[PDB]
Amino acid sequence: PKIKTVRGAAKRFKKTGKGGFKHKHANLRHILTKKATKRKRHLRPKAMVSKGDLGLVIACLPYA
Amino acid sequence: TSKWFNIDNKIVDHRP
Amino acid sequence: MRLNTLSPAEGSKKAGKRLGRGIGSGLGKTGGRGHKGQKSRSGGGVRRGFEGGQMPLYRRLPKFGFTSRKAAITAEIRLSDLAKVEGGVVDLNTLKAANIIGIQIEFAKVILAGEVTTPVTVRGLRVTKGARAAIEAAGGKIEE
Amino acid sequence: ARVKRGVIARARHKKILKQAKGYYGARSRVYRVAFQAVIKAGQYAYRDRRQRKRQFRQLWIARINAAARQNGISYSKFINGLKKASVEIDRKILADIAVFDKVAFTALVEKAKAALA
Amino acid sequence: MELVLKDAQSALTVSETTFGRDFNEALVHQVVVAYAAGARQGTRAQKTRAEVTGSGKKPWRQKGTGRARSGSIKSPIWRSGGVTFAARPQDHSQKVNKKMYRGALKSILSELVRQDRLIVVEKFSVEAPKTKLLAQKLKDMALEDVLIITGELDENLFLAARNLHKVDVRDATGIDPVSLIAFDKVVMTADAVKQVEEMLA
RNA sequence: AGCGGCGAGCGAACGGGGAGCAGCCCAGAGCCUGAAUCAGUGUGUGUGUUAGUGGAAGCGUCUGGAAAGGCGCGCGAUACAGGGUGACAGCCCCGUACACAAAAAUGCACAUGCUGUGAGCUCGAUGAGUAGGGCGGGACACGUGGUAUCCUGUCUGAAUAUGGGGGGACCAUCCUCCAAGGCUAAAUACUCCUGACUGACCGAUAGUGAACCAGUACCGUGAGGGAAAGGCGAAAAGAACCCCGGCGAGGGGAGUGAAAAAGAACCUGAAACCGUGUACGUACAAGCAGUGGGAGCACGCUUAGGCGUGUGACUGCGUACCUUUUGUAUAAUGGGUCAGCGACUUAUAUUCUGUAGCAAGGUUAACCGAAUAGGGGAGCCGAAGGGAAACCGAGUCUUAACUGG
Ligand SMILES: N[C@@H](Cc1c[nH]c2ccccc12)C(=O)O
Ligand SMILES: [Mg+2]
Ligand SMILES: [Mg+2]
Ligand SMILES: [Mg+2]
Ligand SMILES: [Mg+2]
Ligand SMILES: [Mg+2]
Ligand SMILES: [Mg+2]
Ligand SMILES: [Mg+2]
Ligand SMILES: [Mg+2]
Ligand SMILES: [Mg+2]
Ligand SMILES: [Mg+2]
Ligand SMILES: [Mg+2]
Ligand SMILES: [Mg+2]
Ligand SMILES: [Mg+2]
Ligand SMILES: [Mg+2]
Ligand SMILES: [Mg+2]
Ligand SMILES: [Mg+2]
Ligand SMILES: [Mg+2]
Ligand SMILES: [Mg+2]
Ligand SMILES: [Mg+2]
Ligand SMILES: [Mg+2]
Ligand SMILES: [Mg+2]
Ligand SMILES: [Mg+2]
Ligand SMILES: [Mg+2]
Ligand SMILES: [Mg+2]
Ligand SMILES: [Mg+2]
Ligand SMILES: [Mg+2]
Ligand SMILES: [Mg+2]
Ligand SMILES: [Mg+2]
Ligand SMILES: [Mg+2]
Ligand SMILES: [Mg+2]
Ligand SMILES: [Mg+2]
Ligand SMILES: [Mg+2]
Ligand SMILES: [Mg+2]
Ligand SMILES: [Mg+2]
Ligand SMILES: [Mg+2]
Ligand SMILES: [Mg+2]
Ligand SMILES: [Mg+2]
Ligand SMILES: [Mg+2]
Repeated sequence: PKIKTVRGAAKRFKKTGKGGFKHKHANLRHILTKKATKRKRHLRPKAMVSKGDLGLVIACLPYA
Repeated sequence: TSKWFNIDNKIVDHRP
Repeated sequence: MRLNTLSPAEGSKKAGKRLGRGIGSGLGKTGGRGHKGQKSRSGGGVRRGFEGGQMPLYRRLPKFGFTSRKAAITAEIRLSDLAKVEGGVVDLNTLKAANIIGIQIEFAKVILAGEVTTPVTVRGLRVTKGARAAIEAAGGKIEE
Repeated sequence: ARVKRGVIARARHKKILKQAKGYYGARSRVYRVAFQAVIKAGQYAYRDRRQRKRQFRQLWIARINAAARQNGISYSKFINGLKKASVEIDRKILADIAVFDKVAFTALVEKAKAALA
Repeated sequence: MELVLKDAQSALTVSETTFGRDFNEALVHQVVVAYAAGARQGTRAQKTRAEVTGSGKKPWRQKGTGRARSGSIKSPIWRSGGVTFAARPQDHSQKVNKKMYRGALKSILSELVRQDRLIVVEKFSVEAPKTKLLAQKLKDMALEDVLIITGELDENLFLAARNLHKVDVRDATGIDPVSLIAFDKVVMTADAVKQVEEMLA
């Protein structure tokens, strides 16, 4: 049988040009009044998955 | 089957 | 050249691991699994993305975005394909007939990649700035 | 393709047992006990190559000591005299002479005593 | 190359890339091995412990019997128990890319010409389907172990050579690397040369 | 794509390439003849099926119990597939390629009678407790969610061709189809059974549980469970007769046989285990039983030189193997021993390495092909990225814009 993609991981990571994965930063869903604006601004843009996690991410997405 | 001194309780439970 | 004078190339036929066949093979007894534990059990192991009970990365990060069916049905076209099309007139159905794009792509675009040296007419496709300059330099025509 | 193991199994077991010829009882009959004996025989053989070198040097020292003390000097002073007179006859040959040619050993003891004196 | 006939003592021109490339033994070996693997039938099966006839009753109770515990009479350890990893009917064929197959045939034909095991003749036929007549004609040509390729399938030649086990007769389209390598001499008619060079391009 | 304690997992369709192709009837009246098409029942022609017939071509010599083997010399082949024959046979036998054969029964495809059935044309009609709705469930990849669509247990309930359904909440426009009646070959699924052929399938602890009078013996009240056990020799020529013995069992002669070192407990005949004979050692000597040194004794010797083989008095060192452990002589685990069996495999998908082909290209899948060839480029991966997305594109996004990032 074909390998099955982990669908939650497919919804949360997209692949980039050189083979990395981009993801959205955590901690920007609520409690935003007491979070500071500098912290929220730096949490706003998308980021890259690190070296400690690329292995798990690729193992969850065989078809990306 | 099994030995009666293994089925018994006073000698099997000898060191509780 | 007989049936018993043919041999494969060097290094092309490395033989597989044979686990558990004595001390000297280096894979005897446990066979590369260590001592005890879930990973040496037969059929043992964890699933993908398991981190020992800590919340996995694909569940502590937030989801984002949505999916566009227009992006699913739109393709992009190289200038090399633009030259490879047959007939000298570049339309959606001509590209489909020349197998540049599949049958369900409705919108197409020509991008600056490769090079064009044959004067061709583009009709009914969006064209980027660099591709328009390259086609007009090569001596073509861009319709609307 | 099914493989039957009778011929190879018999060959390996007979190789071990032919090595274990001469041992007491099940160590020369029974394959398991014979295999445990042949490995130990090899370990002892390796260790005893080393110990053979040690034991034979020990025996030569004892014989040189006895002959030198018969000729009126101790082994340590005899060897000091030879190393001071720069004679390089080793202990194997010195014990050989000390047994078979007593006059030559008398000459060597006199040379060592002259070198010390 | 140029191929020199012997019945007509003439010359025939053939392609550089078809009859004059080097012998690439790794490709030729891969295609020969794949031909044998595709020739495999692979019909066999053994019974696992799911399939041996028997019951699922535990042979004796778990504790207290004094025997090493057992849970099924069909265990692969036991005598008359199933096979542990019992084989099933499987497909032994391998894929060869078309360009690798064509390269292997070109290398084989080039090596045949290089070692001079390929005899080109103008016409090759027998009058009547008589194996004696074909054997006499091959003894005249001084050939024993021969693969004879012919452009058109001839019924008389095929019936004549059906019984000689060192002589095979093939049509142009049906040549294969194992037969070309195995047979000692190969006899090409001119029509077969044209058809082979055409299909090899 | 979607569904999903948005977890584990489940997972389409649109569209594209093939295999195969076939359309009709009632809800109703009239002209017309019973016409197309289907079933049964007969009758002819082919093809089979159930018995079968013919089917080529070798001798001499040597070893050998025996020739099919060695050596020499011939012949057949639309037949050198296979089996048997005293060792391995194209030419000894049964066969095979090929050419034929059916009194009788029957299958199929035609053609043709009878029975039943009706086609063609015109006009008309267009399946009501139904569609839909409320409540509860179920099926759709879709877990009630914004949920389309299908089915219905309960309660209701239209329009009906000037009409109605669907197009994924819903409304409007447009497109496309006509529910509430039914019939229909092929491509497709399987093998208790029959025949032929095949096998990088097994070869008596294997292969069916079962090569043998096996679902037997035996076990259980019963459902049910469920074995072990193949081989003399080419041919029984299977040991006439004599002797010991209980008118035994068993044996020794004789005899057959190539061989009884094949005698029916029968090809070969391993190991554990049990003995008989010979050489050496051992009755003042302490322990994983060996190893290093080593005298003597006995037997072979072929440079008369010591060597080789068997033993081993005495002697230095020396607490088994596996496992599991920080650590085992461990008084922790396992094993009475021998022999046979017993544990990282297979299929599909994905990434990395090596190697081989082609190279900005590579490669086909299903299927056709008698075809491991050839066709098939449907597709898939790659040559372009950025963004959530529209979109822009060697750029893009962020932002009102970047010196920027
Ligand atoms: N020992 C006694 C009693 C007995 C029978 N079965 C037993 C089982 C467990 C203990 C004791 C018993 C006997 O043999 O008759
Ligand atoms: Mg928010
Ligand atoms: Mg190791
Ligand atoms: Mg542990
Ligand atoms: Mg273990
Ligand atoms: Mg571990
Ligand atoms: Mg398991
Ligand atoms: Mg295409
Ligand atoms: Mg076998
Ligand atoms: Mg013995
Ligand atoms: Mg079995
Ligand atoms: Mg192909
Ligand atoms: Mg005959
Ligand atoms: Mg003969
Ligand atoms: Mg024989
Ligand atoms: Mg209707
Ligand atoms: Mg309803
Ligand atoms: Mg509704
Ligand atoms: Mg409806
Ligand atoms: Mg609707
Ligand atoms: Mg059996
Ligand atoms: Mg046997
Ligand atoms: Mg009974
Ligand atoms: Mg008798
Ligand atoms: Mg025999
Ligand atoms: Mg026997
Ligand atoms: Mg024996
Ligand atoms: Mg004493
Ligand atoms: Mg004594
Ligand atoms: Mg003692
Ligand atoms: Mg000691
Ligand atoms: Mg450890
Ligand atoms: Mg402990
Ligand atoms: Mg210790
Ligand atoms: Mg003890
Ligand atoms: Mg212990
Ligand atoms: Mg334990
Ligand atoms: Mg024990
Ligand atoms: Mg893009």
